[PDB]
Amino acid sequence: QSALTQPASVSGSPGQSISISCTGTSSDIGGYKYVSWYQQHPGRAPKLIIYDVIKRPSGISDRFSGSKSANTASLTISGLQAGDEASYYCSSYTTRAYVFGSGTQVTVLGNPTVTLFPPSSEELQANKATLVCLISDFYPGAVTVAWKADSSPVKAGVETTTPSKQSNNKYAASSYLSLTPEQWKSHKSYSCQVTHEGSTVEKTVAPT
Amino acid sequence: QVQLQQSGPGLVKPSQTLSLTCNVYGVAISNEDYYWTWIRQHPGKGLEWIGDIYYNSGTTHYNPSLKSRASVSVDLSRNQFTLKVTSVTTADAAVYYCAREASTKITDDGGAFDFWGRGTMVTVSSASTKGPSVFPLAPCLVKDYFPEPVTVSWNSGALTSGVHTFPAVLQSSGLYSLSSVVTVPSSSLGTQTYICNVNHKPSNTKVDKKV
Repeated sequence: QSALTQPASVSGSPGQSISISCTGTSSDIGGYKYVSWYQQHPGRAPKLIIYDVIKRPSGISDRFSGSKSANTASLTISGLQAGDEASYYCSSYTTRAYVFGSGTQVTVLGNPTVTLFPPSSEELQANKATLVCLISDFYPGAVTVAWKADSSPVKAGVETTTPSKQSNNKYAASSYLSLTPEQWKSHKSYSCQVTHEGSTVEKTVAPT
Repeated sequence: QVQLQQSGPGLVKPSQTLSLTCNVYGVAISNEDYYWTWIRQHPGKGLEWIGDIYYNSGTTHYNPSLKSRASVSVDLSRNQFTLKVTSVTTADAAVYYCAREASTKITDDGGAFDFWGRGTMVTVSSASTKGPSVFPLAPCLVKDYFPEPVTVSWNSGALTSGVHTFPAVLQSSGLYSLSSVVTVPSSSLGTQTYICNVNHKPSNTKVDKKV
């Protein structure tokens, strides 16, 4: 099955124009004018943005444009803005079958953001305490979320989800410290440390 | 003008049959300008065309990587079409979308997938569904559910700030937890009611928790 090749990632700053390539053969892109493009935000259904190479369906703004040259089709986004950060897929008719491209992640370049929420009265009433460390808005995607409590590295109950090739949201990450009661009232735990290529944000937040 | 509404279980046991349904509104499935497609997406991967049906086509049009395990049925009086995958394996876990594919022989949206269902996430596991316990964060996090996903809203969509919902975390017990963060005026707290609406479709559980 001869597929459609897209770059894994493309980035630009707000207001710029960017282009996404989609390379097939003469039996798909080059054989037919029935190339289309789709936008997909994380955790949401794809959305048609271009069809018949160059045409916009209803509701799609003129910042999206399509073209093709020989066996490669291109999606151009003008006036990049934060809402354009998303995955983009091309598709083509072939011989009858359809094929999607491998997908391109568009990053709009616009200090990791760390948000700490300590265990609440309702949780602790329910014999369960959870430390909520939520990080967002960092690029590139590699971040290391470590934990400490009592100035002491603790890892008994640490669950961590960071972006990977096999995740939907590549710009946010989560980490929780679940644990038995009174370990939060034992002392002024805790601190959530997050490393991001030399950018170490250790946020200490202690409930009492 | 068209809407596709998907249904079907979010949890299938291994070796059993996945059955997903797509109710079409705005065009008859017998309309010969359109093909009816199923597409799937593994976690973090790209879109994979599974196959399509065409009302006057009895031929099997399937992605050969499916290895002939998927078929389709149509309920015309319900204007509905259903994907069945037999003897499912862990590799069948994915989000499944139904979509309308306009024929190349028509101008409007010709050759493209111009309307999409909202998707159904399918987990293949022998573990049993568990509805969540939702915890208000005074003055919100959803804990100990299986399988994914959960959706969270506030005051039935009438609250939209910021808002971001963060990835779930998986515990050693095999259950998930997550949270979605929001902020509101500090003066309008003790008087206005804040209800979080958590929908865990796999357990068909909806829970509204006053905060």
